[PDB]
Amino acid sequence: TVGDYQTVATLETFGFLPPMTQDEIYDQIAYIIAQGWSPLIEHVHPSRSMATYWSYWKLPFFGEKDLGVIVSELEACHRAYPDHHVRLVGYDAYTQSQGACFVVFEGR
Amino acid sequence: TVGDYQTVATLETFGFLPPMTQDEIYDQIAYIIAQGWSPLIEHVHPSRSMATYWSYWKLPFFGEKDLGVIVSELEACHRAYPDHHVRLVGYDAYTQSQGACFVVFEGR
Amino acid sequence: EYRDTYWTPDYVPLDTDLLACFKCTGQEGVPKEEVAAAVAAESSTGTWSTVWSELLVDLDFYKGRCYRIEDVPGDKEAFYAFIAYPLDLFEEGSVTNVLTSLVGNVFGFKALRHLRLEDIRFPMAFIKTCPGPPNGICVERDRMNKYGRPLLGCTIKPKLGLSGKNYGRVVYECLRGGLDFTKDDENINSQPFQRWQNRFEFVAEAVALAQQETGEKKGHYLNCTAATPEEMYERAEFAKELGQPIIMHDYITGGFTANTGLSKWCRKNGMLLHIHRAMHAVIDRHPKHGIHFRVLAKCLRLSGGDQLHTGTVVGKLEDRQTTLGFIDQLRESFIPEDRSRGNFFDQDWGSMPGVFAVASGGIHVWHMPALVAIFGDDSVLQFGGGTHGHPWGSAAGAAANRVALEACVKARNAGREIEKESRDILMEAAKHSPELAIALETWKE
Ligand SMILES: O=C(O)[C@@](O)(COP(=O)(O)O)[C@H](O)[C@H](O)COP(=O)(O)O
Ligand SMILES: [Mg+2]
Repeated sequence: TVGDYQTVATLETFGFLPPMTQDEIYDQIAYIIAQGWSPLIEHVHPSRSMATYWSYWKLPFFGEKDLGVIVSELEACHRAYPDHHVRLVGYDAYTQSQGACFVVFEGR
Repeated sequence: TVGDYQTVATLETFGFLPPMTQDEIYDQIAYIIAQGWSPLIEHVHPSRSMATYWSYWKLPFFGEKDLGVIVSELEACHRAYPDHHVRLVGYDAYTQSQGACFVVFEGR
Repeated sequence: EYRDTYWTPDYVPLDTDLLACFKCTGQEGVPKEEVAAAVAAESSTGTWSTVWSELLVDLDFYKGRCYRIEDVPGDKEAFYAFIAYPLDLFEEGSVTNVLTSLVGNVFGFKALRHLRLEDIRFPMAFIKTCPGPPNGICVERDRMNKYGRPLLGCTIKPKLGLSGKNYGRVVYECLRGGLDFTKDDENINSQPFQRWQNRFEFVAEAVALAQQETGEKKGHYLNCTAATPEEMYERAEFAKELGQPIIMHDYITGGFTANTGLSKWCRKNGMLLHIHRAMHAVIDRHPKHGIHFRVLAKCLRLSGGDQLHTGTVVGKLEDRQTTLGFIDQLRESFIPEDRSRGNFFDQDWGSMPGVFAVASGGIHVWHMPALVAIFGDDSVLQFGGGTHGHPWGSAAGAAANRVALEACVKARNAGREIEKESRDILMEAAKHSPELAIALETWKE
């Protein structure tokens, strides 16, 4: 029906766009590393999705300059938790903030 | 049993009377238009029935002088949402109030 | 009394001084050293007269001195006068005092035809006495959980007429469709057709019912500008009791005294403060008279407020170098000296948090790649009719900007040129959204 817009539940960033291709994850990870940030993986049960602290996996990749490891550490968190959201974060140590924060896997 | 009156859950206006015939909807709509008000259709899930804001469909019929369109825009909201209440409203622009407000379809 | 007791070409300003830049041109014939010396005098001691009392004081210590004369490039009768003021002339943590002293009187003085305050260097000894932003950029993103992208806003229209309940009706539609902020217009205070306890209460329901349906945190800057400070605090405390995250205030028309009292109320109560720069064009607009908006941005960062209107986007306020100049000063912690962006001084803010740069006024969907390339991520984008002006309503309108924003970000990250490939960052996005696909047809092109 047009035009009847239905409110949809989203995560936050990149939520209105379709799920990312493997090649898109490559370029977002490469951008995160090229800014000098630290990657960090999280996950929750989709019901606890509004908790203030998700769950780590396993420790932030401090000083990692290779994106071929993070694309394999993302299938590990997903296979270990096949009903969890899998978020990707980019830690900024000088500002104490996050330069990136987008869900990669949505939770089967 | 007489006389044991049982409390019944109602909407609000015209709730104590039986459901309206198609011909009754005609005359209420004609009255709403003849006062100069703007018709407006809403719907909710019968559980969210006490929300302060229902859901529009689609935009208020500003300056519509034909009741043969509103009787067809009421079966559309009903067919699109066959488990929703379907309310009929009459917007008053000078008083900023509602001159009419009665549920037409009850929610299958 | 002839001055050149305020013209010290050999002086080297201390690190505790408060410097200032004036773009000036005086009467015909008088040399520049005299006329800049008159600006030095009339903004500090305004003297020498001849009194018995002016010898009870060492007045060579409290005098303001002009240590540099430079020529405006592109003009001949004008010049730049750099003047240094001792730190003792001002009250601590008082921005109402620093302007009353500087611009309080010199603008009426008769020997100057044109005078413009261009810049001020504040010393670190003064900065640490002021309250500053109640939260800042990095704390606001923490409390709202919004990372990696600029924030989005809308200003509810019609400004004049809607009841407390119809207002909340339109607030609910823009929020539930993709935005995360809505705005009270500057006019909305407590008019007969819509009292403020009725607007505050029905907005609190439209915000709380859209936060739960989307699963994202949402807000609405409620205007707590009033006629008295007792009234302003009353609206602020109503809004906090309703569980609201953010409010709004007009600092130029409500005054710095009220703005600083509100800014320190927000720190003890954990609220955010959004600032509107009403009546700025009365002072700031004309290129030879008044104060630059840069100086009123520094005073705002010192007084408080986490977001400040910078506007104005049709298609922008226009040069870009001047705007990017004082966006640096609202956000960065150390800003070097660059004349192209009109920074005359090296300004260090130490550890004082930054302020969000709000762009506003007439943005539409084709302006996103130019407003993401210019402003970056620590920006808010606020349209008035960009959301509401969509053929299918206010929720389908917000859903089209949120799709076009997230398509411009994800193309900036991946190394593409957003402000240069704008049409394929958008037409390839409308292939996966019929709400944007129809928005691109309206506001063509
Ligand atoms: O002039 C325009 O282009 C708009 O009306 C949008 O028109 P459309 O609705 O047709 O897009 C602007 O939004 C307003 O002028 C000011 O912006 P705002 O009210 O958002 O502050
Ligand atoms: Mg424009």
